[PDB]
Amino acid sequence: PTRVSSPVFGAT
Amino acid sequence: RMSMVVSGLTPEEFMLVYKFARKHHITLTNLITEETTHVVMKTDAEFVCERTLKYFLGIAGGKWVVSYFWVTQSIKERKMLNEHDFEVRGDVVNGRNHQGPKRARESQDRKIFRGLEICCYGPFTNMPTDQLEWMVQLCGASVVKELSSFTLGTGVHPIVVVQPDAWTEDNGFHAIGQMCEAPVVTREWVLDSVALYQCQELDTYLIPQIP
Ligand SMILES: [Co+2]
Repeated sequence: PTRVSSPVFGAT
Repeated sequence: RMSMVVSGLTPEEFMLVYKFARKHHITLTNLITEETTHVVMKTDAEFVCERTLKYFLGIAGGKWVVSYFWVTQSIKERKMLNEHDFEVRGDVVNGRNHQGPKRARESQDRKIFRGLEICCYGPFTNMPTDQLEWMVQLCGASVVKELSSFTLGTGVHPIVVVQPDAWTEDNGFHAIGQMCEAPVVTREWVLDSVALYQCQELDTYLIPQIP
């Protein structure tokens, strides 16, 4: 887990 | 007629895509629009990316959703490779091999939300409502703005979409049945549907409604 640019939409 | 955007790339990665776009006379932008024809995802060795807003919207709009590998290889090989060979195949949430991008790329008639009528009963994180609405629209829903503005009558099925844990003083998102005659799904219903480019069934997304 990090996040490099745009928001991410993950595990429900 | 090529415009593209990128997702989940670092600045160094963006630059290659730039250098690449410069070479092949491709327009490159920050924001996805209808004119975008390509979306470049950071993926792993076998074309599985994370789920981003652009991911969604590039599937929704039947666009080329391709691996960043499309880029690094076309560079490595000093020519523009073919998109079909780099088409993202899955994501970390919806499965590695589902091929939403492909499904959607082809099925621009058989459009997953045909004759549905959706309402994004705000608020949402990380996503303006109107993007969610644009998303369902590219997928062939029509957007109702207001719980009462549903167009009941013959044939046309309504859906209220919400994001439960986006609420302040919550459980108000349980009181929606008392305001009309529609199923109430989580946003995950839209996101998974769109990922898979295949209308999911509400069952596992249905929020239960207080009469
Ligand atoms: Co029906």
